[PDB]
Amino acid sequence: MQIFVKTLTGKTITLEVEPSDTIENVKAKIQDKEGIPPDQQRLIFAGKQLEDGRTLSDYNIQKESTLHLVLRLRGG
Amino acid sequence: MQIFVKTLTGKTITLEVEPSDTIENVKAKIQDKEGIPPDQQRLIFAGKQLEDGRTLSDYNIQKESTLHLVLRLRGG
Amino acid sequence: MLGLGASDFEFGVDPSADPELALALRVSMEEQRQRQEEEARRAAAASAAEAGIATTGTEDSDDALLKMTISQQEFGRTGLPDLSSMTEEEQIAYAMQMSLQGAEFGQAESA
Repeated sequence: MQIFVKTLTGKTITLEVEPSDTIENVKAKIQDKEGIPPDQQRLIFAGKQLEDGRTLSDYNIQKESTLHLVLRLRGG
Repeated sequence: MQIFVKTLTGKTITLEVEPSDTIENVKAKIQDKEGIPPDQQRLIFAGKQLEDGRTLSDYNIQKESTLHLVLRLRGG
Repeated sequence: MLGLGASDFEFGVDPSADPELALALRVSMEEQRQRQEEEARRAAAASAAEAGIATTGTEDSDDALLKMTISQQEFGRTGLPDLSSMTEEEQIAYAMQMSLQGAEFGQAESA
């Protein structure tokens, strides 16, 4: 199933995944397409941040599901 | 933006650079001023070794930013 | 394998294996102390002279120009959806607002 991931710049990405894929695996897919590190990515859906150990089914996600990816930074 | 680079002898150097300059490029600049090889130069910002592939912006380095420079050795 | 040797790693592991890396991290800790002390002391002096429990008079002219001038400039110009101003929760407030408060279906959409 291809899911859509929208960022904070009016941009959306489609990734062919499955309901048994881990969030860390999804962040890695976006890292290969956009070229951004997974550690600097935050997947949020239905007003809930997804864990890297949990999968897409743990948060009730289906095909063509939209997600909110964010970019985290550091200071020190 | 001219940045300042201190050493292990109370010596600071000012080099006109930019936030998109690579760390390897900065090491080459100090190599032309102090006359020291870049392979023997370690850039550390507030206790953070910079990567030769990364730039100064990757470490939030702004103008007049101080950088702790160190001297590396070849085995020992 | 893991490679249990000595030359395989003796510089990019810990500062204890190099007096230049051990002193480099010690010089950085000292600088952070000046910022954590000069800044922690500035707040300790403003609180001691807020109720009157020390030997002070009126020290709020040089910093007042630094705070009043930056308080209106840093927190005054804001007429655009700047993303850098939104933190991880502020940016999340926008992504969660459309995910939780972003849906037009109602009980009249049979398609």
